[PDB]
Parts: sequence; C-alpha cells; structure tokens
Amino acid sequence: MDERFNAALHESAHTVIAQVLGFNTATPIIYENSSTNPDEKHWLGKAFIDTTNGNVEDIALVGLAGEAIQYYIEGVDVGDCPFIWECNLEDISLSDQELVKDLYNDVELWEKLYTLFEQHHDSILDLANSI
Ligand SMILES: O=C([O-])C(O)C(=O)[O-]
Ligand SMILES: [Cl-]
Ligand SMILES: [Cl-]
Repeated sequence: MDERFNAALHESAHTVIAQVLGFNTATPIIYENSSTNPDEKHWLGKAFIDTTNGNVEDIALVGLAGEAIQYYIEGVDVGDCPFIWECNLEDISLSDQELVKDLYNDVELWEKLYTLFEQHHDSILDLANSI
C-alpha cells in the first residue's frame, strides 16, 4: 500500500494539474501489476487527460506533474529538479517523456508547478485518497 499510495499520488498530480490548466479529465485508476519481472513497478496507474488542443508548455506541466509531486514532497529545490528528472529518466514513463520532451530543463515551469502544488496539494491528496 506504501507503493500503491505513491502510484495514486502520481496519477492524482497529473490529473489535478491538468484540471487547473483547463484540460478535460476523467478520474484516474490504480491497479496491480501481475508481472514477475523485478525491473517493473508493482503498482500501475492510468490517467485520462485531453492534451490534444493545449499549448506545449501546459502539456509539459501535466507531463512533469507525476514525478514532480514526489520532488515537491521530498523538498527538492526547483532549480535542482531538472537534474533530478534527468537522473531518473530510466524510471520515468515514455508517455510522460512524450508530454515533457526537453522542457524539464525549464526552471520557470518547475517554479510554476511548485506554485500549483502549493495551491492545490489538498485537491491532489483528496483525489489520491479516492482511487
Ligand atoms: O503510461 C503512463 O504513464 C500512464 O499509464 C498513462 O498514460 O496515463
Ligand atoms: Cl481543480
Ligand atoms: Cl475534468
């Protein structure tokens, strides 16, 4: 459940940031991985977010949000998030990388994301507690 709640926070951060930026969403889901491969996560998640229309930087904020909520909770400095993201790329999903591309280097987006977390972490927790 310790790892399950982190899978929950991840999808909830994606979802709430998307909502704050005006993107349509449906409630995300959390489910157990049946794989016996030690290199895979045991708890998986899926988000349902319309990123078809949106601007590149807003989509990147949604893409960053999943891993970012942990950086925020753990106290990583905004200016250090680009390095931290790059170091963890092998463990960041390809779909998040597709939404972000190289905008993880943008310290102003990280500053913005942290500000949104500051203002909406309660909504993030409420959603995570419900999935
Ligand atoms: O692949 C993912 O990161 C996730 O399942 C999603 O696309 O919502
Ligand atoms: Cl909202
Ligand atoms: Cl919505």
